[PDB]
Amino acid sequence: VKELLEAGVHFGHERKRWNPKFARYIYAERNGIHIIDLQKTMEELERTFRFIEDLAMRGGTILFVGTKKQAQDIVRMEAERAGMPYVNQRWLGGMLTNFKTISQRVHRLEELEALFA
RNA sequence: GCGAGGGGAGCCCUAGCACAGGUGCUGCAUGGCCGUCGUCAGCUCGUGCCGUGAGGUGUUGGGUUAAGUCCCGCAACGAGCGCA
Ligand SMILES: [Mg+2]
Ligand SMILES: [Mg+2]
Ligand SMILES: [Mg+2]
Ligand SMILES: [Mg+2]
Ligand SMILES: [Mg+2]
Ligand SMILES: [Mg+2]
Ligand SMILES: [Mg+2]
Ligand SMILES: [Mg+2]
Repeated sequence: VKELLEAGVHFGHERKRWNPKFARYIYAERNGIHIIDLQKTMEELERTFRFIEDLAMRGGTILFVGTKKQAQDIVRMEAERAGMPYVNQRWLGGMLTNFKTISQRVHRLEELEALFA
């Protein structure tokens, strides 16, 4: 039961601050705000979830990234509640593209994890 | 070797020979050691990112220190010669 739970308080967002390539997903500009098409979210939802379903059961990994302040914390809840990785404070340059190197910092962390206890 | 002592074994001489010797020149052929900017807060590298490219970013910015000293930020994340 997704559906009207979306209308819940989760439809529409910003205004005249838009990217016009996002025009297809918009239902209207009621009250000078861009109300995003409720139901197209649903059509995008299943397709997405289906990719996650597949990815999940294949034992793969999602990386959760929310550094904007309202998401900061609700990201680290759900990611831990999924045993998945998350990036929370700052996205660093090349966490992915220079992974090997940024990894060496994980490597260092648990050398110091190893000198507290 | 001879029972009557001649054969360049050390050693020492003179006569030749290979050589020694040169604080003669070139610090603009050099090593090394030194002076010097300056004990000044700097100079870089790896990988990533940006640029057709030289290169850039990091090392800019805000605060702070004697200090590229530390801090906060940040397409950078770290490191090395320095600083201490
Ligand atoms: Mg950062
Ligand atoms: Mg000279
Ligand atoms: Mg010299
Ligand atoms: Mg001279
Ligand atoms: Mg290129
Ligand atoms: Mg330092
Ligand atoms: Mg300074
Ligand atoms: Mg010192």
